[PDB]
Amino acid sequence: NRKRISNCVADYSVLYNFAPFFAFKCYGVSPTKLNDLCFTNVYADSFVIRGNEVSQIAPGQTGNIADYNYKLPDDFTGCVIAWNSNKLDSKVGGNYNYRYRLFRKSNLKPFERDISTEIYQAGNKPCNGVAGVNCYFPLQSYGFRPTYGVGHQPYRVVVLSFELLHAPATVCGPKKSTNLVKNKCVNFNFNGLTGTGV
Amino acid sequence: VQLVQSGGGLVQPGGSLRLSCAASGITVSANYMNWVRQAPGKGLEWVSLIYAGGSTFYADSVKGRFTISRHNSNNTLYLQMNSLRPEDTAMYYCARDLLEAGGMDVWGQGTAVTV
Amino acid sequence: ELVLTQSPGTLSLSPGERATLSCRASLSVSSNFLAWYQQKPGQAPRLLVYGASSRATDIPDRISGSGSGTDFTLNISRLEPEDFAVYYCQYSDGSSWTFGQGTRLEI
Repeated sequence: NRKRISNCVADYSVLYNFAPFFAFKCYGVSPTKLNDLCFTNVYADSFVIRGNEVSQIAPGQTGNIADYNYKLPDDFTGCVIAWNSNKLDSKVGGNYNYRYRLFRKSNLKPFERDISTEIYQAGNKPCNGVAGVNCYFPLQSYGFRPTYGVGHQPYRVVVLSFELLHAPATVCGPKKSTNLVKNKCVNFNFNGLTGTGV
Repeated sequence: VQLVQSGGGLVQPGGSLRLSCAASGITVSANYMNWVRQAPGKGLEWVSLIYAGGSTFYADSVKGRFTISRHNSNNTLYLQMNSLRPEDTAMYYCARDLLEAGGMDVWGQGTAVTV
Repeated sequence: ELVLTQSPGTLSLSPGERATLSCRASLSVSSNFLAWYQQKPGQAPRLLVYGASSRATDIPDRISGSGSGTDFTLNISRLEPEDFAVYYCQYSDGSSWTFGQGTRLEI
């Protein structure tokens, strides 16, 4: 799945209050200074992947799932989060919604999505019609079974992207609001006014 | 539907050997293909995967010594062994084992590695 | 990665009988990516099943092979003299690979 953020503010404190995430692979900017830096646009690629493929989903690693279905560019700073939602949805006969493509003719550039209906050809013959020998439609369904260990569980993965632009930024909100005591000689910075008094 | 391997022989450890994996009929150059070594008295064991794209999978023992490249004119694969070792005395298997069936394996050129 | 056990050391083949060859996987492993193949050393081997549901081609498919969890087996009802070769069961994840030393089929 792929998404983007409009003009508002995203605090990660409520995100950190949701659940202990499995990955926390925020290899870009430091997690402490996430609220200090903010951008014009945010891409939210929140999807689900198998448990054995959480290892190679990083930009530094590649595989059949990475190079053919969804790839992340290594020359790009990113922050990804993932949690285990295997008990959220489980089917005894197998999850038939988690089919994935086996093969596409050319390797996929990072950050593109492509769906089509064509037949992979495995010989010097056209595959316009239907065939089952040396001409295969690329189809692979996992069929998630609840009676399996950690390797084949659906780990839902949220990929968060960020980039600069010539526009003012949206999601950091430096708003600093205090308690405003009523009778004391205290300092204040009301809308940038450096002053003291009672 | 059938494959032939050409160029094998017997060379000393520490050299480079070239082998060609060429199949007829099946356009194997755009498939998930794999490389297997089979020692005498030892069962079949996975060694390398190479895709239609540029994704290299290697075993821990072979490391980066193994080299694979695909030709575009025919269904021909050029593969190179560099700095051979006495632990690599094995018969060669080249196949196009995919995730659907992984079928139609090959007899493979039979070689032996010794000093 | 995967640990596989295939028993026994030697078979007890006699044509015209029902035989049971079982191989056991590591941790409740699935079977839609499991592949059986015949193998006789010296030449090209033969494939048996893909996906553990529909068998591969070039076989009349009288062997009933299936299983779940760590328990996988195949029962062959009618034996033929062309079956004198060792059978392997494998599982593929794309990032991890496994193999198993099969059981020799003789008398």
